[PDB]
Amino acid sequence: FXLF
Amino acid sequence: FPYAETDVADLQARMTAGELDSTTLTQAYLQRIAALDRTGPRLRAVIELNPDALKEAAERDRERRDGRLRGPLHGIPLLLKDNINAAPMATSAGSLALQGFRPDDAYLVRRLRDAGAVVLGKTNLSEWANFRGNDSISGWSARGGQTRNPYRISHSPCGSSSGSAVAVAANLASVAIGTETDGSIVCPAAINGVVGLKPTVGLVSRDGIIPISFSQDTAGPMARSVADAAAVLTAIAGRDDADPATATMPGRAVYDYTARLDPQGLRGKRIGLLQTPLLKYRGMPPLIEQAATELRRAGAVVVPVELPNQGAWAEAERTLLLYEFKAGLERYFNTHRAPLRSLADLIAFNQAHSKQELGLFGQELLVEADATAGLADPAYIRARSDARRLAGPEGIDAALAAHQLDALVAPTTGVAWPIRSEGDDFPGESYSAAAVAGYPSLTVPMGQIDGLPVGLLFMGTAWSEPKLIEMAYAYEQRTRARRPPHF
Repeated sequence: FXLF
Repeated sequence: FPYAETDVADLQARMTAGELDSTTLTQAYLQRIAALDRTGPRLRAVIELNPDALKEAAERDRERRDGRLRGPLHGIPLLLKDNINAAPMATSAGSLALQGFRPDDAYLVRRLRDAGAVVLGKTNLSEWANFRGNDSISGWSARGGQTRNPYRISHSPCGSSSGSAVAVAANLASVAIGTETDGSIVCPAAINGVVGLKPTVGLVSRDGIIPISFSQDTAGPMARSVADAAAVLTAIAGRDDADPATATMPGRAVYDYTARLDPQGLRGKRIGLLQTPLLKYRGMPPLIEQAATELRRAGAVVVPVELPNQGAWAEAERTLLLYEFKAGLERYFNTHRAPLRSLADLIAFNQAHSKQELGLFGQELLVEADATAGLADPAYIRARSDARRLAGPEGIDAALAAHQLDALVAPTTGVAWPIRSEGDDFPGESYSAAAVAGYPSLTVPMGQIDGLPVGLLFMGTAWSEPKLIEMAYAYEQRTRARRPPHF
């Protein structure tokens, strides 16, 4: 906030 | 490789005809893992091998010889992302803090084993499913090192489900299981040229999985084909008392998703092509244009649409993830009696082992999460509600309703980027709405740009997995765009  | 690009149903048919057994298939994958993952291109997709893999395969073969088959997955070898509990292997989430932590099987793993699947081992992932620090590097963990994209080893495998996507793309196993909170299944799936399916939150139990968010988290299948993904979904879907989210499913039944593999699945369907900047990504126009054409020729109506509230949930999602991460991780540590019992303990451990854990990037997300006030905070409650509402009812659902659509489609993301000391070079996404809404999404290979895979994303409303599989399968069958990586 990406890709967790 | 004799089993390269071979579907689960085909492998099952071969074993059923007595032309192949589980031990042979299992040992074949293990030999390939040794040659491509640990050595050669050193993909580092597999973080730990299951010491009992051969024993399991041998038992499945004995059962078959005795006429006691468990189902479609009997004797099929698969891999599990390392945040999913699976004895007797450790479950570390890629961290050195949990190197010797070996909890019992997660609910979905118990279902897979009962279905007769053979667990080859665990796959690498961005440490803590990438919820650790700022400017993180996808596919990297202290325990597993750097997973690499098999299509170009200098480039990123994306993530958090990095190893699972790479293992499937490189034929290191028949299928794999990954987890997604926001892009972790579909992004690495697209980036590595395979199929990734993120189901509706509540379809598959999250029990026994190191979490991030109970509101958005879900495990999902990763495979080279939609048919293989559907076979895995059929095995792991189901209600579990340990996961309240699974009790919210309307009319749940013993559903066989492989029955939805309809080659005419696009006939009469209405699809909305999302209008995002991703359509203009370098080299994308020709690919998405051809995809729309294939969908139309298949019998579907394709109309350009814009997603209402696109990205409006950003702030709310950040808040809910930070609050839920602390609450969920600490509950997980206690439930499974991990060597660490608080987020504070983890932060302290990383500082004490800064050389091995914090050499590439920090742990700012862990630090911020530890400072959250808890799930009773009005701010969190409002954030949780706003995010779900903006992405679902007033987002995906509003778009579907506006043109009476069955699904929304768009390029999943851009292509893999070179792995560098700096953070990921994120090109963009079109899957976040589904992740935040807790709705299903599925990516299917659509082609390549300069040798790197690009995928087509399908998103639908809650519980529309049957419909999405039908459409994705129909698309896949007339395109067959997946091309294995060249080593």
